[PDB]
Amino acid sequence: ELPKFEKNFYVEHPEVARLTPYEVDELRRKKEITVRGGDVCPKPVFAFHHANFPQYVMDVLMDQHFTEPTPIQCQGFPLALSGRDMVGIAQTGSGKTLAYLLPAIVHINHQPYLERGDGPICLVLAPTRELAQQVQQVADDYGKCSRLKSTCIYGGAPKGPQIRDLERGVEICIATPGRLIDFLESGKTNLRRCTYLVLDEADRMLDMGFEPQIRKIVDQIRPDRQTLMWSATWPKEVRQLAEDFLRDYTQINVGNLELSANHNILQIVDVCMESEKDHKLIQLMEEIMAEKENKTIIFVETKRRCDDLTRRMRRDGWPAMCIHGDKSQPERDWVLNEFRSGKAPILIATDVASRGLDVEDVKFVINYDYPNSSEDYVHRIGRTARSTNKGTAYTFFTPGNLKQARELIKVLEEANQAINPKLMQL
RNA sequence: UCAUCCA
Ligand SMILES: Nc1ncnc2c1ncn2[C@@H]1O[C@H](COP(=O)(O)OP(=O)(O)O)[C@@H](O)[C@H]1O
Ligand code: BEF
Ligand SMILES: [Mg+2]
Repeated sequence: ELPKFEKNFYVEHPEVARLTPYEVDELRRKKEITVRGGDVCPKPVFAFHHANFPQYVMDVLMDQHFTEPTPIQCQGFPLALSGRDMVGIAQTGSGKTLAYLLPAIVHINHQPYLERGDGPICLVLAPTRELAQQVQQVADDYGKCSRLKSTCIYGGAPKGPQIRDLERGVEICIATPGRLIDFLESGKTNLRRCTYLVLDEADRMLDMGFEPQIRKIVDQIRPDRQTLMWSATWPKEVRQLAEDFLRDYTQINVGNLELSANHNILQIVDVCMESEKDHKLIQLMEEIMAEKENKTIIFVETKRRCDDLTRRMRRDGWPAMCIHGDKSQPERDWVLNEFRSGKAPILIATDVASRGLDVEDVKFVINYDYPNSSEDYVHRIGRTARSTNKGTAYTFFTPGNLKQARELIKVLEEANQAINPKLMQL
């Protein structure tokens, strides 16, 4: 007794249709694409015009001076445009956002118009407020010359304007889970029209803190929806759990199937004692801040250490500001915007800034504290070397971090990085 | 630990 709908909007372009099985295999080999699943996977595309996006989307793309789709776009576009459930795993900074947003636009464009009272057609869930806001900004860039309406549903901002967006009608909603659950409970929106569901940073969204919130939301979406999950990491602990939210899905990987970092990052690991970190940070910042572009993110383990380090650095004269979950949302957005503009070129952060954020010209990531997992390491260092850029990561590793040493060495080896002998000694 | 509704 539910309304019928379509989700397959894909026809192979003739240039893709006429690829031989050998040419398709060589395309996947050269782009390091692996596909797994029960149904035959569509061939990868290799040019944007193979996707038959609307002309206004092509104009924004051709603006960006992208010369070709990234590997995850090459395989993700035709899978998503074909209406398939999918998990897309690809390196940080490799274009996963447009891999799900552009097929969302195509999906929306083929659905019946929104009538007053209708909820969103596309829902994208993200683990942090700033990431949700960033994704909405990308969506609006590509739907600017269309009649597509978006909103960002997230905590720490006034409800009024969000409620008015939902009441007027939005085709795409980007949300963090808490505020969305709030609005769903009180009937400020509903998911009766949601047929395209994206979990960005999906392995984070399926962790112990988020999974009950995600389950509460996704339980309200029709099971014949299309579900698309994306991340740079896919640890064993979330894999069978993810299948609770997927039907007849295909998994795409780019690069190594094990945990791996973006190979455009120069990864440096300094094995030292906890007491040596502050002196070594000052030495490092003295070298970094004498360079032309010096935009740097410094990651620490706790909100308290974030505050303490920022206070100490600002007193020593460094133009540093911090972002963490105990700051007000206006202060969080203000600090991130000053970092984006370069007015505050040093950002000190908890893991609130470890995933998804795409900031122009970050040249250095410093792990002042090694993170809680090697997956977090891969996301943190991926704040640099995004798109066709390189960058550097510098990590302080203490004997207290020993239990993480083996997994860190494997990541370094997979990325062809030089291994500090003091690290291998551990 | 860190995120994630405080109206
Ligand atoms: N085909 C492409 N070629 C080059 N750069 C791209 C392409 N697609 C997207 N980008 C850029 O790459 C950067 C990282 O994209 P993002 O979607 O944030 O990465 P991910 O989600 O994979 O970590 C963004 O600035 C985006 O504009
Ligand atoms: F993996 Be991208 F950094 F969101
Ligand atoms: Mg992303």
